[PDB]
Amino acid sequence: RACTKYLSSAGILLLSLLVFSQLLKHMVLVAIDYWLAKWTD
Amino acid sequence: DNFCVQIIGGFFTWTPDGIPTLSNITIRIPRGQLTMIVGQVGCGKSSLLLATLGEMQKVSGAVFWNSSRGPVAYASQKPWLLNATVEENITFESPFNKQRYKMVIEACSLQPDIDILPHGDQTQIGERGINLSGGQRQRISVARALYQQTNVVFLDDPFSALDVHLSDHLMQAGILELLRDDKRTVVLVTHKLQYLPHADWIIAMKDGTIQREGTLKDFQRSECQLFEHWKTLMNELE
Amino acid sequence: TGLKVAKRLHRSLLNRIILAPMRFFETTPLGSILNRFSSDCNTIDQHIPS
Amino acid sequence: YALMVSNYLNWMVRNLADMEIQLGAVKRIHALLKTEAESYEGLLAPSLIPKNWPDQGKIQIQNLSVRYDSSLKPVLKHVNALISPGQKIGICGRTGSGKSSFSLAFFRMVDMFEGRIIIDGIDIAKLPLHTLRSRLSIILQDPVLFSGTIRFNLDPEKKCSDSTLWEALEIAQLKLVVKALPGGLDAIITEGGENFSQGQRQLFCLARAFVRKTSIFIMDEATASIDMATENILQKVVMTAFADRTVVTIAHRVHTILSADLVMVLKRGAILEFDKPETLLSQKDSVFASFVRA
Ligand SMILES: Nc1ncnc2c1ncn2[C@@H]1O[C@H](COP(=O)(O)OP(=O)(O)OP(=O)(O)O)[C@@H](O)[C@H]1O
Ligand SMILES: Nc1ncnc2c1ncn2[C@@H]1O[C@H](COP(=O)(O)OP(=O)(O)O)[C@@H](O)[C@H]1O
Ligand SMILES: [Mg+2]
Ligand SMILES: [Mg+2]
Repeated sequence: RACTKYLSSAGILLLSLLVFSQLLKHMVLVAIDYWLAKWTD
Repeated sequence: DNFCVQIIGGFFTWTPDGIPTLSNITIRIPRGQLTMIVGQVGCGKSSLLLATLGEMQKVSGAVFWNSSRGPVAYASQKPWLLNATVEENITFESPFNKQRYKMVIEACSLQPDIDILPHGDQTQIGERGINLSGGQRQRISVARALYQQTNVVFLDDPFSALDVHLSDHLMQAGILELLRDDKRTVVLVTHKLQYLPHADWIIAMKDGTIQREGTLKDFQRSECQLFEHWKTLMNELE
Repeated sequence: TGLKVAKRLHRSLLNRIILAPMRFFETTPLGSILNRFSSDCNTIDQHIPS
Repeated sequence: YALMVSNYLNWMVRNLADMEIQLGAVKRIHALLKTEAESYEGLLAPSLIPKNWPDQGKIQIQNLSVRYDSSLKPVLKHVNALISPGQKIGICGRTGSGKSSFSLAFFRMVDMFEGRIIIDGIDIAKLPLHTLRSRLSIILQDPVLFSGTIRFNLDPEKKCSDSTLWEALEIAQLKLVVKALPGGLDAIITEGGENFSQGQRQLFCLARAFVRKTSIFIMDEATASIDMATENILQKVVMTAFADRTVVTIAHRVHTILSADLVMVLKRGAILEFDKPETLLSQKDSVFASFVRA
């Protein structure tokens, strides 16, 4: 509808790429901090 | 003294440092009388009206007010309407006085218009309100000018958007009756020459200067060409 | 994403306004139409992608 | 990561509230985006339309009744008239008699819920709106000017030469005024034409219509803001310059249409009288005679 105009104007590919890339970047940062915790022990 | 406005040698410019749009302006508007400014297109009429009000930069001459100008009831050629209602536009920061309000409504013949619209006399006007006809905008602006208790009324073409009957009734009931009984200075820029017999004073303008300033008996002898030209336009102008 | 939506929404709004009838322009105030180009478009171009 | 919760829980809630406010702006733009559009397609084929479909300017009006919206009072009721090509039609009546909606009916700016306007054998409801509105010229009573040069206001698409623009300005009594300006045709008109008078703005709009050089002119109370002296010479030069063109002149002053071929008197949206002014003024009880006498 009117609230979902931004998602339809962005398109499925660009919006899904944004969400997937942000999620992958933050899980990579979590993995870096976990490996730092394992390294410091 | 016996005059309301007076200009001696007034040179006025719209631009800051340009050619004077008005030159050698010499007017003697009487008080309590009807002064009519007549001329062609772009000949200085609205410019003279705003040069008395101080809205235009003066290069030379003097402007005298014997009314320290004070308020002047002004109806611009383009009608200006506030975002408030019909009643608030006509009253325009004034006490209500319903007996005068009915007379101003009947003089402008705005009574059939307020018998239409979703909330008559209370409908929002202008931006964020209902759109009016151009004649209705003109008559509400003129009703604002006629309603106030101001000694000076300035009207700049109030009959441009109106037909014959509305202009005739506004001329008779509004200008010749409502304004005359208050002994009110009326300065009326018009292109309708049929109302020249109802004028106490006539200021003729031509290319941003005062061509001739006087009564109709003065124009019968001082300016024979312009008098006969007026008679040709409207088919002995007493 | 911000550039793409900012281009497409203004193009669609400008093309849909000029085809709307004059009854719509008389009924709706011009401030309501113009504020979409002024403020809402400014949010979509600048504030939303941040 | 707990310190990041303490820093970012507030930032997440703040950005969520902000994002709701931003989606409000997107919502307003979409609500304006779903507004209905006029039907510019047209039922008639573009090949059926000739290159000059107002070939001579004949106008037939058959049982026309127009309104502005559904469930609204028809501002014209059963209008029926014929206009031979090259004829001058003066339209007169009191304010509110539907005579500006008559002018808007030829451009399909009003809801013609019944009746037809056949121009040169072609119903205009079958035509595209750009096709209909590009071959006809109208002069509104209220002038509308845009910021830019005089050349841009007269010819925004730059489809006409300087001689055509000067002829349009000379007919509209603006040759001396525009020539006195130092730019000439490049003289800047401000927003709304505030550097010109009301009469000069309206003469600029008249010259804006004189550039187009169509076959049917519809002058809807054009000379209302103009003084009588220059209105008479403007009317004379418009009559001489557009002698072969059908002109529908709506009269702010009735004495201007005393030389017209036919006079349409409108009373409350109905054509009460449609005849020559010489026969119309011969009748003592005719309303057009009351317009001329008073
Ligand atoms: N606001 C303005 N800024 C600059 N020039 C102006 C302005 N108003 C008028 N002029 C110019 O000054 C001259 C006088 O215009 P003015 O306002 O006196 O018109 P007017 O006589 O009331 O016109 P009309 O009777 O056609 O409505 C014109 O040549 C016009 O181009
Ligand atoms: N934009 C509009 N929307 C709705 N009704 C309108 C509009 N313009 C005019 N009308 C109606 O048309 C009638 C006047 O017709 P109009 O052609 O304006 O007469 P005139 O030509 O004498 O000004 C009025 O009663 C008014 O209600
Ligand atoms: Mg003026
Ligand atoms: Mg009208």
